[PDB]
Amino acid sequence: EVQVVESGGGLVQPGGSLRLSCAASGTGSTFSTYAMGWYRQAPGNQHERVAIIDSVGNTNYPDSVKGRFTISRDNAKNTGYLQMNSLKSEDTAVYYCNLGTIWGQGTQVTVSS
Amino acid sequence: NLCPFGEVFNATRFASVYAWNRKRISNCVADYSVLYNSASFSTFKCYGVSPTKLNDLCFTNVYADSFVIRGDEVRQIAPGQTGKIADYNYKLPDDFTGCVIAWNSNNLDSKVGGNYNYLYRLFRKSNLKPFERDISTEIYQAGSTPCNGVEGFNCYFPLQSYGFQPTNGVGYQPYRVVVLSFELLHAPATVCGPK
Ligand SMILES: *[C@@H]1O[C@H](CO)[C@@H](O[C@@H]2O[C@H](CO)[C@@H](O)[C@H](O)[C@H]2NC(C)=O)[C@H](O)[C@H]1NC(C)=O
Repeated sequence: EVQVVESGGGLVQPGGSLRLSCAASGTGSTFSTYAMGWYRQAPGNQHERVAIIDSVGNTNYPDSVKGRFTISRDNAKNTGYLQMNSLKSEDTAVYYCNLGTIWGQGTQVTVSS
Repeated sequence: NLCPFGEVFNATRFASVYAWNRKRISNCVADYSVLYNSASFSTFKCYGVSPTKLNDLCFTNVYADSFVIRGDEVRQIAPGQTGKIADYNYKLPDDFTGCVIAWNSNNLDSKVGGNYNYLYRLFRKSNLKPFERDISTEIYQAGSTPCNGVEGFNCYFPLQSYGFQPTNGVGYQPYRVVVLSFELLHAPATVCGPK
């Protein structure tokens, strides 16, 4: 059965950087066929898709993070990544990922002094 | 029995934002992963519902509202915002339960010399209530003296043309927006995820 776990999150000072990992298990040779996305949660049950990459590598991002966030994928390691540069206090959130229709519980990212 | 999302998202023509279009979606299977796994959209953002649950929930109906706005106006399509669009054209309630999807349409909705086709409401006596729609074109009284339906001095037409040009900056370029509302009634649910 397919599962995804997020890692690489934590506390960072403003302007710092983080590299999040979305690791998949239970995919056989099939990881490459799914799209994968990164989302962040805000209070009030607000959920914002912050990065998307499809099965051929097409990407997109919302304006709030364009230029600062980059999503990438490794089909041999069955793993994806979100590179987050120039973090801001407003970037504080739980970040979670998806692969096809399977979701992860997420990990906390905190940008503070 | 698959919900007709393509008719909404892939429609050839899109409404002006003051006359935003609404489509009722009911009695079907909604696979939202077609939308939230697409790299076609720069904005996919949900309120009062999590994407982790979208394919696991059932609703009485879902409403799909579509229209064109500026890119830097996409932020106004959210609860608790103010601005020209949210005040006078399309307003979401504080308790909004749904998702907002948007993508740049410069290739289709801009024109050399300026596109006269997309407009927004520039003047109004008061802010829209949530989900209200106003398609009137009454002459707007800007001064103390009444207009009596006659455009002229201090008496303005209420609609303004975006005049989209392909060379404007990205924030000033046209964006197509679809807002999905999820309705729960005390009736049987008719739109469900694949499970
Ligand atoms: C809008 O139209 C596009 C047409 O390309 C649909 O996307 C394609 O759908 C086919 C069949 O599902 C896939 O093989 C392609 O990979 C899809 N391309 C992309 C970029 O997604 C799209 O599904 C339509 N939109 C809706 C809501 O149905």
